[PDB]
Amino acid sequence: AKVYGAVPPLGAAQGHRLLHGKREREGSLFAVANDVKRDERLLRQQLNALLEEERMPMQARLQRNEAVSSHEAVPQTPLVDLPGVERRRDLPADPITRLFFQHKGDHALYYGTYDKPSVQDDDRVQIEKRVPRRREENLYTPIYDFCHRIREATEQRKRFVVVPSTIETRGCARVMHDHGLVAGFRDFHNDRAFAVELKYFQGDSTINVIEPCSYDGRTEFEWSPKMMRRLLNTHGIHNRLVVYICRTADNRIIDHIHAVKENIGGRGLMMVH
Amino acid sequence: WAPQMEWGIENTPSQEQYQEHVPDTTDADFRKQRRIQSRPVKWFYESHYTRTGSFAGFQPLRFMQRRTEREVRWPDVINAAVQIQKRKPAAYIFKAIPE
Amino acid sequence: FRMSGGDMFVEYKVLSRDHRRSIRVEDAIVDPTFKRTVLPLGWLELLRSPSLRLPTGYFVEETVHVEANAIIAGPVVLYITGQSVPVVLNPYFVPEGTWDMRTRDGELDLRLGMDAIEQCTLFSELRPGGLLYGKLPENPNVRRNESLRATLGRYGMKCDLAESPLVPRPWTRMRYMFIDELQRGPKLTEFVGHNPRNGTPWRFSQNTKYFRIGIWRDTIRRNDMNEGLHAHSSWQKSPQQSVPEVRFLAPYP
Amino acid sequence: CPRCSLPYSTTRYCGEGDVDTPFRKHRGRWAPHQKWGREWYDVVARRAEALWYRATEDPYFGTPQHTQRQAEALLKVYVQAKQRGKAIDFMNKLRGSVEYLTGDITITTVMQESYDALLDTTPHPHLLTNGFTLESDAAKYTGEVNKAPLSPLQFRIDMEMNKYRRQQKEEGVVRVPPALWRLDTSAIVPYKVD
Amino acid sequence: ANRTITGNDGRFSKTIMINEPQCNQALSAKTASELSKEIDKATNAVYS
Amino acid sequence: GGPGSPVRGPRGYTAEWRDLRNPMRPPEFPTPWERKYRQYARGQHPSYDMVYAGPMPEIFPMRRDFRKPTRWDFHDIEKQGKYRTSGPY
Amino acid sequence: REAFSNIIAVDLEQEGPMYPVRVNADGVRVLLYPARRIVANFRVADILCAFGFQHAGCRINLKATNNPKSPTHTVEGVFEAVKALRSVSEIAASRGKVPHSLIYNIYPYLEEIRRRKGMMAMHPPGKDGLLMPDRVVDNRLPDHLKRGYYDDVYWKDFFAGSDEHLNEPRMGLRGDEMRRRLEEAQTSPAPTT
Amino acid sequence: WYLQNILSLELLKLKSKTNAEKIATYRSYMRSLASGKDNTMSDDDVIRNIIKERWKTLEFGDRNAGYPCTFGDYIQFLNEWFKSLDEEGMQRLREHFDRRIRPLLAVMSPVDILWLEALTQNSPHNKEQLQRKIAFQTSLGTPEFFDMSKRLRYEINEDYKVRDELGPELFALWSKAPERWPPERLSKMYGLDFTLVRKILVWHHFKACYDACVEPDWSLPKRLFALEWIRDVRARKHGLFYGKMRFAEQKITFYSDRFLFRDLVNRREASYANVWEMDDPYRFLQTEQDYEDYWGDNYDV
Amino acid sequence: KNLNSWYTKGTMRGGVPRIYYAWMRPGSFTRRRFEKMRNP
Amino acid sequence: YKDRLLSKQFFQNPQAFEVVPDRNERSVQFGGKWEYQRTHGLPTVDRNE
Amino acid sequence: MEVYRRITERVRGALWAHHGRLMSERQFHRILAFVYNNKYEYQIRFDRMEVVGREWGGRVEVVTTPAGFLKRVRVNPCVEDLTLYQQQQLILSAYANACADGRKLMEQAEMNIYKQFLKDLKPIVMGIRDNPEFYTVSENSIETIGGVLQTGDSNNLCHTHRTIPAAKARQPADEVRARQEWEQKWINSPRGQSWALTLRGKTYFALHGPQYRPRGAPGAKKETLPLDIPAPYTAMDEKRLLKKNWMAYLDNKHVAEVMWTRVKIADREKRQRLLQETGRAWHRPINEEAINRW
Amino acid sequence: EYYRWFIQPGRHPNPSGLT
Amino acid sequence: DLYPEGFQWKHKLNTEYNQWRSNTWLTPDLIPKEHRGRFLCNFQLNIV
Amino acid sequence: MGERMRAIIEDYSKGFGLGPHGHSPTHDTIHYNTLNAEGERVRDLGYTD
Amino acid sequence: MKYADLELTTRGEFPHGMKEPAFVKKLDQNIPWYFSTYRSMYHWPITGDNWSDLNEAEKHHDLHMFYTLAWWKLGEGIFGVD
Ligand SMILES: [Zn+2]
Repeated sequence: AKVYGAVPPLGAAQGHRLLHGKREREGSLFAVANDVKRDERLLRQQLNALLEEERMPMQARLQRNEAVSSHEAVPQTPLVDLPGVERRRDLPADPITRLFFQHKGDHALYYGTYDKPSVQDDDRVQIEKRVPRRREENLYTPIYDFCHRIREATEQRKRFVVVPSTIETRGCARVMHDHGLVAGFRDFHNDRAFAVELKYFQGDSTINVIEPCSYDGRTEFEWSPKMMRRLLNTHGIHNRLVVYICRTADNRIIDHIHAVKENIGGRGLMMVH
Repeated sequence: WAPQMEWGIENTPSQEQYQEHVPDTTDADFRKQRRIQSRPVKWFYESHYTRTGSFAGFQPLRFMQRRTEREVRWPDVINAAVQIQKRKPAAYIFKAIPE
Repeated sequence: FRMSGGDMFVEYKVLSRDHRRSIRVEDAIVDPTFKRTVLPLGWLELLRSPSLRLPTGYFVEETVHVEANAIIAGPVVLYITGQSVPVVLNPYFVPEGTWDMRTRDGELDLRLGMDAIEQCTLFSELRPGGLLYGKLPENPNVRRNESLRATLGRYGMKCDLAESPLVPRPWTRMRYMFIDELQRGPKLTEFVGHNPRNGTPWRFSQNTKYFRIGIWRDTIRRNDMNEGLHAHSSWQKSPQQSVPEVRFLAPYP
Repeated sequence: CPRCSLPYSTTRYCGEGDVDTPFRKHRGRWAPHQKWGREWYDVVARRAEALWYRATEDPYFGTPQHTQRQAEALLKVYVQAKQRGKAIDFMNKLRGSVEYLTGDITITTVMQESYDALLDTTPHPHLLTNGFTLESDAAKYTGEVNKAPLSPLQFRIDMEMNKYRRQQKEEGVVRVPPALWRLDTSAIVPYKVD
Repeated sequence: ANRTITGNDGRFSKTIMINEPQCNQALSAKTASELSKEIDKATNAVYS
Repeated sequence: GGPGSPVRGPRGYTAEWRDLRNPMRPPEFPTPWERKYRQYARGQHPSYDMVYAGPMPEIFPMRRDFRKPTRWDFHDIEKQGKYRTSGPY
Repeated sequence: REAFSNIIAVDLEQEGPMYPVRVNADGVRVLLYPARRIVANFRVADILCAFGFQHAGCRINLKATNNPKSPTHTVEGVFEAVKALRSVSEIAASRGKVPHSLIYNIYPYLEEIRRRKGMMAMHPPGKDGLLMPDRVVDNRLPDHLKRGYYDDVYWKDFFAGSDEHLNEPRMGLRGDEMRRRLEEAQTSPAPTT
Repeated sequence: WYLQNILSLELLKLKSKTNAEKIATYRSYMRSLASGKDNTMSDDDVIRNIIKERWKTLEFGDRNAGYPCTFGDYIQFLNEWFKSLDEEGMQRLREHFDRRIRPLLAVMSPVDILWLEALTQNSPHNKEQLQRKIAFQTSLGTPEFFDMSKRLRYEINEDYKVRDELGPELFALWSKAPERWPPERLSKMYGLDFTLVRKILVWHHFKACYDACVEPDWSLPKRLFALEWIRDVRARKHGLFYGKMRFAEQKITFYSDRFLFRDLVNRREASYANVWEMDDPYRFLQTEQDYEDYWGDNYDV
Repeated sequence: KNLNSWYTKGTMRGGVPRIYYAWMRPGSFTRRRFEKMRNP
Repeated sequence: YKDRLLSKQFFQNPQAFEVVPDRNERSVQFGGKWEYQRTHGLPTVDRNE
Repeated sequence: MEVYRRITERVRGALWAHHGRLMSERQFHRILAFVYNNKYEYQIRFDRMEVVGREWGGRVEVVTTPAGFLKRVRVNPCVEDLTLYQQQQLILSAYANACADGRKLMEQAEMNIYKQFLKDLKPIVMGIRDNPEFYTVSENSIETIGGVLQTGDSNNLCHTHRTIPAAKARQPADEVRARQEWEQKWINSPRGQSWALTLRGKTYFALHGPQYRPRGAPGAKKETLPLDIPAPYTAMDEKRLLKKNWMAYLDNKHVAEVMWTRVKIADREKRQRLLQETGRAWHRPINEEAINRW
Repeated sequence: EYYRWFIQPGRHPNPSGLT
Repeated sequence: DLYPEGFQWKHKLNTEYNQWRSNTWLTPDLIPKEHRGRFLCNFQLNIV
Repeated sequence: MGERMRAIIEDYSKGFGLGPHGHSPTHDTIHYNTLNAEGERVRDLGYTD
Repeated sequence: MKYADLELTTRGEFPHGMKEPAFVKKLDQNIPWYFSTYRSMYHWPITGDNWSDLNEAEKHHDLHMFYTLAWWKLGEGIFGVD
């Protein structure tokens, strides 16, 4: 009749308050009140800590587990390494057959901006920014023209699309690539435009429709978390089919799924499915 | 365990069911599709844990629905599906006794 | 579960209600004489798991005399190796002063109680002919000396299982097993009403007033397609009538 | 009436004279008195079964272990509702109960004699019991006005024949007993009537 | 994370490319660990 | 408690470095933790998500649902009249 | 006949669309959207019920007064909208992603991978399971030995009338057995020859 | 009539085969030579056909006439037997009904109205006219095609027949110890999908319990479909409905084809002391919510 | 908590019957073409 | 094992061991509605053997 | 598993090809299930036992199970003076040694399992090969519409073998009954009683004494003759399938044919690899006259 | 209620119901 | 399952199945050639 | 009827195994008995001992 | 078993359910929209574990099965060896 997991079967010195059953000794009414308050505070803190541990996400749990696993009793100091093993390697490209040259990151000084690009990829044509001609005409936006160029290329059954290069457009392309609606994308470090390789399935196109949220840059739309969750809720059934792009206050272009997951609301960009 | 669902065949009364009065009999009820209904106390013999509450957060489509519109304009006789009634008799009966 | 020396040696594990802390015993004597199981007091704090449902480790924590010499704490879950159903208990925790459980070098002399036995399949061993029937305490309603055959004959047993021709064979109770995928395929399920689990699968019969004209038209002009509501009825000009529980993926017919 | 618990002589409609009658709504119709039958006997049996289950399921009024008072009340319900096989199975499960093994609940002679009286009164699925009575017009089919319509020795012969048929169907052949095998019919007591 | 292992995934075929032209495609310890992770992830993918 | 709530705010070894110990080293207090919970707490236990469950098959056939009588199923059509019958039930 | 030639069908695993689909057949704008119940005009709702949809809503040209409005347009617009519907499985395949509702099929694979620990992972240390026919063996025997080979272990005349087992099918047969076959074969064309 | 025809097999006298027929049947039955005649049938089949013909030839009418028993006597005996039937007999009768009549009720057609009437008709001349017309219809088509009994001929999954499934696999070996036989071991016998093999295992366990005349484990289907039971409970909690979740009411989400890697590495690098710890039936339950969703069905636990 | 009830869905069309699939399509119920190795 | 199995079978169907059986219905159970959790299964032999 | 499945598929394919008989799919999978349960029981026995691995002389000791479950670790205090990475690598090496010992034991036990499986499968092979109508042809023989031609290929070196005697009624049952008669004669011999009273006789009667086992004891109660199931004379599943439905018969025939073709392809590729390793076969096809000339 | 078991369904002896 | 099996049973002909369990068999001329012996369910005609 | 019979006959009469070229009779690339080459070989060889 | 000599002159009609109805040339109500637009209260199958003082579904099924077997002569003689 042996047991496991407990080296001492029982504690001779360790007893119980109820087992002792000694006469209750109270210092005073103030002491009783202080004891009640401190024990209820301890219980509340324990409950809150337990709830937080339950609510801790998987990423945090795995990071904490790895940290404690690799923990050392001594805080080891960093060592000197080679001149560089931490540089961000440039993405591969073919110099001969290319839409644009993959300009390396060491020329960040030479790089310009979307409005005033520097002279590069002169062998190719340059995408001119859309500009309204009259007041009545809608104020076009890079998101709008990117969406319409992608839609037109999809309808005309094209492979590569040259689209304007902004942070929001690159984030939208990255999200579409993550969701698989786009075969791939590449941000050649050209100030004006980058490349997107489309995807087709069963002769038709895997992208059904793309629509920018706002036609004018003058009007700006904000998406509340409830308005985002209404998209997920489809007459009582969870639905992640249609994809919505939002840009938050942290300059992080995400999708409505992650926006709902972290309970944040950013400005909308486009709807694609 | 399935709770007692509201807006059912037996829960709803006659006017809410068909906008007409039917006799409320414990037996011989062809309309309610039952033979004999001897009625004990609702939750006496049944186990307590089997009683899980009730649910009424929906719309009774026969009784009340959103956007009550006419199904088809012509003929004018037909109306929304919420109204299912039989033809009204003419000169039903008269009572000689004053009362 | 093994028999040696005339008693049942069972190995099990006792775990907290949230199944965080667990202590497994390799051998325990199944003793029906004890009303409820007894555990050492030292295990109280080694099984106290302050979960969220229970702010304290145990829902019930009181003191009893078996003078207030033991602690009743629980609930605590218990998994017997030979049992497929967990048993939840409120065992006695006894200090060393009232009772020393250690007997040999590493043996705690833990004996399982009647409350734990009656909740698992070992209760069947308390019936006549069981292993614990000989160790049941003296009572006028049980005589351990007499044999199982004698007890069953007293209760009414005359012959063995289904020896008489009148009683049917026990193995003839179920001659067939109904698995849809192994014969005739799945079922053609329909409904009339709001929801598939709300309406009924019975389509209205051929006697409906809205269907009689269509049925008559079909009977007259059987060689054409007649428009109407009669197609919704269970009567169809095709030999396969639309009735509940019809196998439509079956090879034949 | 099993439905309304009203006497048949004084009342004809269920729920007459009762303030809290659930069988009479505001614009409903009176329900005629129901006559006793095996359907209502089984209704009462099922109500008793539900009560027995709740007696241990209820955490407020229920007891951790059943009571001999509850057991004898259930036996009284069964005998008064004339549930023969149900009472037999209840008695067997009472014998097999854990509380019976512990001896907390004991089987008293009043329960034993009530069970015996129920068994005698209720008709038997195969044989005949004290409840069965001799009938007059059955002579048209039997031929004997006094003797009971069942021969125990013929029933024994048919039982042996059916046993041999079962053996033949089970094995495919039959094993012939030796020529010295004589059928035993010493204890076959003829049906003696009152 | 260091943009040394690159991946192109079709409907069913996954190609993994090592891109270390500065070191003549030489793998460090961290690079080799990441490459092993990518290899045993792409091989153990359902539609691979 | 979401982002709309007001913000919570923010050489050697610090004070919280001393209590942290490598799990390889034996624990200070040998609490008999369940092995399954130990694996599950660090995100290493094989996760049996509900999505891995497929259809719940019907083991035994429930019963035969016979055609129950209704106002639209009568041998004679005389009792199905606009003055008497407005629907099956 | 034209309807049966142009007949179509939809995937009913979803019982209704999961995304708004907007089309126009002959200028009539038709929108089909997910809904709790079948909410639409009587004719298009009956068309959807015939299609088997249970959670859908169809709208043509907004308010009914809006032109064009004709029964042919009403039928063809809703049929075009239903035809232009993409199923969830098809959308998932086009995106190249595994649906949430089909990953239960991998559970036996994962279970077997987890249960391959220990002895189940072992293989015969020395045998690869493939064996080559290095030598050629024959067990054919002459007819005289075939007749008497199985006198003891089996019954006498084990190869009695077997056509494939014996070189001579009728070898070892008796008069009645030969006569049955010959009589059948000769009395089938009794009056012919 | 039932006793003297269906029962009382001692006086049944079938045809006695000659010596040559006995020799040939012995050869064919003991060892089958290829291309042999398959028309020959076993004596059990002959007896079953005899009983079937005896049932079929029964026709009601006047007792003094050629008809053995009348419809009144038939219904009286049937009603009295049905009243006398207890729960066990009623269960066996329901099993027989589901085996025999229920598929016939499902597959019956109005074209067989006259045959269905002739099943227990009162023998008019109209039935004779209908039989002559049915003979004409048979001449038009095929008799064995146009009859009720042969409608249910072919079934899917011919490899695993219910006749073979009636006998549980390693029944005694796993009955001695249920702990040593998790469902994986028994399911290794079959080559079907997971749901099908689990259904087969549940059916085999229930058949074994019924044969042994012991209480079957009603929680065994729960333990085999523990993931399915939890999924259904949580689906009923999320969607305000009661029943079994179906495909049309399931969430739509698209994961990457390599989404399973995180769980796959855990499963591939998991290690266990014993094998019962590896294959315990409660490994699906981790938190108190899981335990509640699993054990919320029975009140005792 | 998804107050939209799955139990109360659809409209009663009177006596118009419609099929509802249990788990999957009857067309993909059986896969003999791969189980019995009938594929090219 | 034989006597354990006999006891289980007798407590399941006591009518099967009678020469002339009586009516057999199902009555109440002393172990609640889930007494199969304690009465189910064939008798079990020891794991050491 | 893999090897056992290959063997069973080869057995089924050969059984269908040589004698035109069909094995039930249930019977096919039953053998694999028996092998799996045998491995399961071996694992059940092995998890009880324990293995020890040692690293750095005796500085590091790891106590595990043959499956590889960590149970105990004992480490000399001097090892803790080493850095964490070195300690991790030492523990990993000790666990690797323990895994190596467990692998040795498990592979020996699995060879035992393989021998048991071959012994169980013996009756089927002997019944499909030991019948008077069974023959094969050399693989290098040209096959045509009518029959197989025979190339020379050193026909003097080539020798056809026969595994069945022309003597009447020679069977494993006859061999086993001869063995039983011989052992009974030895027991009844005058030295037999002395040998039976000797410890050797006691051990022999304890092991091969099934008729002496009391009722209720595990194991067979008698020694029975081996299985005699000849393929060309016993109907297995083909007649039942043909009588029931033709589609299932055709499907099972197709499955058997595909399995036989697959095992033949496996044998051909193994022979090709052996030839390439020997050096008699080139790495790329050079002789197209043996493929395209048909 | 026992009259229906001894009558021809088509035959109605007195549809009027008046003597 | 983009392209499922369907009804791969040849125990009866396509025309036989159409006759047994379909309305389309009674109107051979209306059904086109490509859908001749394919349908297995009764159809309702609604004339708009 | 003709299509069904032809399909059944072809399915029953199809061969299997490995031929003189060591490939399956229905191999994707190579073929066997092209233009009755084996037929004319058997015609010009025969079976005469 | 109680028995008395009685004769049931008219047995009845087979309860198959597929019988040719009495045909009407003119329908009383010419509107077909009522059938398509009819609605009724929901039929909840199970409410509170489905407990009744008398079993409804089981007893109704048994009573249906009794006369179904009576008209199908216990389903014996129809089937044969397959
Ligand atoms: Zn009353």
